[PDB]
Amino acid sequence: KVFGRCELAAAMKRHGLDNYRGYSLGNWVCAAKFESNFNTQATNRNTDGSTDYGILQINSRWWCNDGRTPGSRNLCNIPCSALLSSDITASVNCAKKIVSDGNGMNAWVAWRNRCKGTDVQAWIRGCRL
Ligand SMILES: [Cl-]
Ligand SMILES: [Cl-]
Ligand SMILES: [Cl-]
Ligand SMILES: [Cl-]
Ligand SMILES: [Cl-]
Ligand SMILES: [Cl-]
Ligand SMILES: [Cl-]
Ligand SMILES: [Cl-]
Ligand SMILES: [Cl-]
Ligand SMILES: [Cl-]
Ligand SMILES: [Cl-]
Ligand code: NA
Ligand code: NA
Repeated sequence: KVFGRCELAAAMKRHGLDNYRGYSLGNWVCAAKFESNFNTQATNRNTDGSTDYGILQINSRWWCNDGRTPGSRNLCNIPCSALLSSDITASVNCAKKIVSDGNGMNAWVAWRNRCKGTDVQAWIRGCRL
């Protein structure tokens, strides 16, 4: 599924990401835009041979099992394919674990490089939330 911007904002708010560990909703929408272009089916291979899955590009090195990432962990206890669902529940719940892991949203390289230090409230401007 390709979400609309405000559609995703609303779904992420429903699931309690608004100010989760202090990150306002615009941070999460910004991260999704640059990670997946709001497309749940996005996959991208990393240089280390791991793959990133779904709307928030969650990586198989640490977080999900895709059966082809040697020496990897599965800390969200989920098949990676479940992160491609039109239902974002598994992605959000896993993202909550990642962002609590010590480095905040800096875990998402696209957030650090494209969202951090910018006016992220722009990403939810005009949305009825
Ligand atoms: Cl929308
Ligand atoms: Cl957009
Ligand atoms: Cl914030
Ligand atoms: Cl915001
Ligand atoms: Cl790729
Ligand atoms: Cl497997
Ligand atoms: Cl694996
Ligand atoms: Cl393969
Ligand atoms: Cl594990
Ligand atoms: Cl959803
Ligand atoms: Cl933090
Ligand atoms: Na990416
Ligand atoms: Na894994």
